[PDB]
Amino acid sequence: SSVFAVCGLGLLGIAVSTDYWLYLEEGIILPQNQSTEVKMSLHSGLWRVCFLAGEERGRCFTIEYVMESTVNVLKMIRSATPFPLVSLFFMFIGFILSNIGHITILAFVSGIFFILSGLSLVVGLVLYISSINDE
Amino acid sequence: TVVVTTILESPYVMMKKNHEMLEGNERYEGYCVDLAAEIAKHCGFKYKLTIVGDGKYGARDADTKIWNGMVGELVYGKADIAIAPLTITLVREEVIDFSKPFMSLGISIMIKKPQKSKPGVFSFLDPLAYEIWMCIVFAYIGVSVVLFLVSRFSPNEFGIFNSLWFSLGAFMQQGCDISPRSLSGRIVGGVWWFFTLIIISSYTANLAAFLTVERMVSPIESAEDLSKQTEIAYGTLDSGSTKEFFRRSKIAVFDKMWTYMRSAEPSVFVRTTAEGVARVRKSKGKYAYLLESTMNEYIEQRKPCDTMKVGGNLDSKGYGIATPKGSSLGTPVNLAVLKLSEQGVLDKLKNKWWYDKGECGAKDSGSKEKTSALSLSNVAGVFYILVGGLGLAMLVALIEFCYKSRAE
Amino acid sequence: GISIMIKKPQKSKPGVFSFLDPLAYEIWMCIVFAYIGVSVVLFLVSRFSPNEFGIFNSLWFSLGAFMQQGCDISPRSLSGRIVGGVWWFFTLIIISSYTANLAAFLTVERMVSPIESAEDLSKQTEIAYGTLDSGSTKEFFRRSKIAVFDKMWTYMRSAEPSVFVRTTAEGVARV
Amino acid sequence: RKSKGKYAYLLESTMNEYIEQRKPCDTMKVGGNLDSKGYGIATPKGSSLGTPVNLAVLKLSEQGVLDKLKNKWWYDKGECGAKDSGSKEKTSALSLSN
Amino acid sequence: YGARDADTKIWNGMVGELVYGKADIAIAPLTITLVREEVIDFSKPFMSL
Amino acid sequence: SGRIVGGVWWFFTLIIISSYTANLAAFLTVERMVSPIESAEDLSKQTEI
Ligand SMILES: N[C@@H](CCC(=O)O)C(=O)O
Ligand SMILES: N[C@@H](CCC(=O)O)C(=O)O
Repeated sequence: SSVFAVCGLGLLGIAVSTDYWLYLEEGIILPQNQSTEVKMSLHSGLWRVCFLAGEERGRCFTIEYVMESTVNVLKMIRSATPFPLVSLFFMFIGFILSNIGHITILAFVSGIFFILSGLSLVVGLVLYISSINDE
Repeated sequence: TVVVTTILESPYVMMKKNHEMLEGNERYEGYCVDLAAEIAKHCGFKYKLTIVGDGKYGARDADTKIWNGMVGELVYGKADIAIAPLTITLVREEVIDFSKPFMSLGISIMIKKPQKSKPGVFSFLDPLAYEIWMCIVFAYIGVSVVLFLVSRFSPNEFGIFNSLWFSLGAFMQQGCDISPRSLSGRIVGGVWWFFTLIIISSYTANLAAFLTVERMVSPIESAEDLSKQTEIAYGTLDSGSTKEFFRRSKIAVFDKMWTYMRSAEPSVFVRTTAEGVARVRKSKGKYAYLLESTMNEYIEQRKPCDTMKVGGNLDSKGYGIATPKGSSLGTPVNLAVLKLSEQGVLDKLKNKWWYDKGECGAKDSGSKEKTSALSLSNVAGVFYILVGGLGLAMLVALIEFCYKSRAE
Repeated sequence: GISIMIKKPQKSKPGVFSFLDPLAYEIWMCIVFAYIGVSVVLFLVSRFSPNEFGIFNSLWFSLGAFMQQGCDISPRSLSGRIVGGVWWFFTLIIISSYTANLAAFLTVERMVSPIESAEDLSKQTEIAYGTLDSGSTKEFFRRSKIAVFDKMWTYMRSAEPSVFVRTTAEGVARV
Repeated sequence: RKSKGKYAYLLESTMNEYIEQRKPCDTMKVGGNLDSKGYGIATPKGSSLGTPVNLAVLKLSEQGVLDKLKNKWWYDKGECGAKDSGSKEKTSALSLSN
Repeated sequence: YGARDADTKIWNGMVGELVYGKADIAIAPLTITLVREEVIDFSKPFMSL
Repeated sequence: SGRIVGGVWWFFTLIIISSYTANLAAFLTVERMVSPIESAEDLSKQTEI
């Protein structure tokens, strides 16, 4: 129960930090099926969004501006941003209060904060996917 | 054989890119360039294709009184015949002796083609209206009360709290381990079971109709409530006919339409009939470019298949050959057009040029359906009710435990 | 007689997970995340409240309630009957959405009519219909005026690229 | 009226907008205008009455009187109720009536 | 309203009250068309149809 | 002897309810196909009216 808490912090910790949440392969087509090469292909994250093919330059920007569909998604990722942050909040609260319990209700009240983080992350993933299929 | 004072356009006159190889009359071509040929049958006179470099169709300009573009070429003696799209205004009649109209257009609306709407959070209860989902909940309680009253004041595990679980047990079809035991408790459990069989088989049935035949709405149709229900950007063209009709608005429903264009920003007008298409084409939110009709059914047809004409013909204005006030070639001109119209050679060119390109509309919308799988965004409201339902449930878990803790 | 030669409609192999086509893969991973997310909450909401629910009998309730069968225990508390309440409403909308689109994949691709005549191929501008060049067939559509063929020659003359092939062996390969 | 949705009637749009605004409102203008024409005040061929009336309709235009008459007999004639106004949803869910 | 028929039977209708010399000025909902152009005279179009 | 009566009646109620849900999803998606006439050329083909 300690290890699942220890492994839980790092895994979402990598995820909320990294820049590989969402890909993109916006291209073209030609007859004789002659599809495309790369035309526009951005990988993306939650805080640093890095273009890869349209300009090749990694404009990993703290999203407020440019550097058309891209920032529009980033305004919708902005709508789904706090829910993995709330899940990271309630996890670390559930993490420390579990170790205090090892050193009563102290272990049990931490188990509330794991499930409140998990139900925060389901609405996290849903609203993130609902934002993408919107765009 | 004098001056053709036309302008580079949609299919009336344009420079086709074969003039990068060819020459002669084939430098500038289109509908009206064919009309140049069958007017030459009667007048005898040839062409001189001069696209107006000043071309900004216009009239005499505001407070400078200089004529603009085409009439800037037509009126000043620089031109005499004006085979082109040229709209006959009565203030233009004050300047120009005309001919009789080719066709007639109206002020039209280029709205963008209705792309599929974004479903909301609560779009899962689309197939059953918002009166039924309130009739169910009061029939839920209205039946769960009658199980209680019957099974209490008669010969009992049916409280209230166990009777709101049988009725919810039957509406989600998940069944029951309680199973009422009188005759008068089985009739309530009976006709409620027939209620849930019809409503669930009407929800599934109607949702199988929304996901097969998807009729769509153009919400800015029928231009009177385009004006009244102001939602979208009333875009239009610039200097030329379409503003000057709305400047002189005396029909009040068009005047309050014009005041909203008078109070518009930043696109009160822009420019360029090609670009005015593009401002609809790329914005796609609210821009509602208010062009002339006969240009609108061309762009709609061509092959992007991405715009659509809502409403019809807010005025009636005509395309007639303009002649600069007396202009002796006029009587060969207009009698020719009459013999083109009454014989139907002008209507023959109508039959030709508006069926040249790749045909579109509902013509392309034949048997071409592939229908997509549901994304998460169609049932995403149920995941919000589901997780949000648990947040209520873990809340009552504290409240129940605190009412057993503060019981002590 | 002049006739039409198209590609035969061999159907496919469907790919053997094609039953979960009417719901996209984001739904089938969010059911399972909400199947664990409900079964854990049912465990906790009937543990420190007044027994028969472990985590293991709670997974059997949620899996029982999702395939709409009648798993046998019941929730018994107002804290507990809400978890079994909203999950019963979740499994009503998802299965009715599955039965809808699988009755919408089928009755849409049952509408789909293969081309069966010349005048059907007149309207269906999707398929490009190019005939032999320098032969009797090109002469037929150019000259005659049955007015179904006038429209067919019209789109054939506006070729993009050249639909006239040049020869029969190249024409069979072009289909 | 008597064919019950089996008979179409091709008539002019200026007449058509009034007919669908009479108290048995069960008619509707289907599509756009199939062409465009115009009403005209007629004189015999080569009449002395021509150019006074021709200069009248020009004057009657920018004064705003003739299009006030376009209002005057048509604006108030939504006495039927205009039930088309409260029907633009065309909703497709089942109602209680089903 | 108006017509034209087998020989001419001159212009059967309200234009027949205007082509025969039955009456002068004809304030009416009469439509302007090209057939009525050549036979009698008209105003400017005061409405749109 | 008893589980056969509950056996074939369970198969009876599977086919009837699936037949009810089919046609109610066939009354609706047929009368949702039904397009009112909206143009002249649509009324050209529709020889009913
Ligand atoms: N035919 C119009 C074009 C410009 C416009 O529509 O405003 C004109 O000459 O004024
Ligand atoms: N055998 C044919 C071949 C060309 C065609 O099919 O039109 C011929 O000689 O005319």
